Amino acid sequence: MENFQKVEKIGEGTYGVVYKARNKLTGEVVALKKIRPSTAIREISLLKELNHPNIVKLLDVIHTENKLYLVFEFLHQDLKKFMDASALTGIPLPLIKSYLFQLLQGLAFCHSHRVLHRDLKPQNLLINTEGAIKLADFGLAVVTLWYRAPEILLGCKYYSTAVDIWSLGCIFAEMVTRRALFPGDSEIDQLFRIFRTLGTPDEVVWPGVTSMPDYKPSFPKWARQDFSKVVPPLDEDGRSLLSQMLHYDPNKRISAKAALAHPFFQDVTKPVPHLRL
Ligand SMILES: COc1cccc(C(=O)c2sc(Nc3ccc(S(N)(=O)=O)cc3)nc2N)c1
Repeated sequence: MENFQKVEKIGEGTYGVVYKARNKLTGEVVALKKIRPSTAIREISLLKELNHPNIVKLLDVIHTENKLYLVFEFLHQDLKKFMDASALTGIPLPLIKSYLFQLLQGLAFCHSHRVLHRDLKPQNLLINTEGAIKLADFGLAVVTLWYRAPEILLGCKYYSTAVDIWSLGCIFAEMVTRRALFPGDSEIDQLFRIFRTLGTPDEVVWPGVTSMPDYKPSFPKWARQDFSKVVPPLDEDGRSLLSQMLHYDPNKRISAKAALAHPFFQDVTKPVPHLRL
């Protein structure tokens, strides 16, 4: 832009690059995403009116000279950085619980407004010094596949809100164990890592799975591993909730609204994180 002074590049998605920038006139500090369709533009408008404390605010949309700029409120750190910074000691359970609860509130909100995120990952979950966490970089209707729902990997053409619950479940597990749950480095490796842990799905647990676009009868048949080995440091309420967020059948997978009512959140609080900026 010309009305902006780039302070530094802070990220890059599969459609654009994001910079920390300052409004040369107002002096406000923002996150500016630069991207190099009636559906999109209107899909974006909807995003602008999507206001919730757990959703990064989209301030302005500027279309000029073969470039599309999205101006967002700036947050100081993403969850990936915070997790790395917390790798030696781990994020305290109360904070993990607070973050999960808040993200579920944000998803409950977008989902009730028929908005799907589609690409949740630690890098697009942003945190501030007051203990909040917000959903950022919504996806429109080397890329990381670690948080991709199985139905996407199996070729489903129509995503449902369940894909976001799956991604969030993977992130929840990662915050707890301090290791990515399914770190695949290809679509098939991602799929098979999921199968090796949760068991190769079949018609019993996932009606219709064998008729999905990319399903092959030749997939290996792995037995489901004991769930207590998956996220050991997690108590039973947490494990129960996670298992519901990771159901194979999108229709059995717990909703964000239902997840918010899970016993795991009975004692939820809002701790302040120790952030090094
Ligand atoms: C492809 O476009 C994207 C991708 C992901 C997020 C956003 C986005 O809206 C952002 S990023 C941000 N600040 C920030 C991010 C990471 C870090 S770090 N690495 O912890 O030092 C520090 C500050 N604020 C907003 N609002 C845009």
